Amino acid sequence: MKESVVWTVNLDSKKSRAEGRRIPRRFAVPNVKLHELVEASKELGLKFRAEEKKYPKSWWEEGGRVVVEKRGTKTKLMIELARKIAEIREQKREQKKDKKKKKK
Repeated sequence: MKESVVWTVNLDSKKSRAEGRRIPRRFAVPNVKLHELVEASKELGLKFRAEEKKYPKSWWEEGGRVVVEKRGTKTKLMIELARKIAEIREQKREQKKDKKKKKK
């Protein structure tokens, strides 16, 4: 029973503070990917949420937005969001197209 707003650029180091970033680079993942934001919540099945506006509709990289449970927390929530999200990006680094499906 807690709600906190999270952004795609908020946990992105590639974007500047004006661009929409407000998280410490020490725990910020560049190129906010749905896989890191959504896959982290999938681990608990309930904690984060991501919804894109109908305006852009379809699938586009124009930017998205996510909402996570917590409420009362600020960057600390973002630090924790990066804690789970950083794993997913970190998981992508461990595996690559060569070792993703068929080995060569």
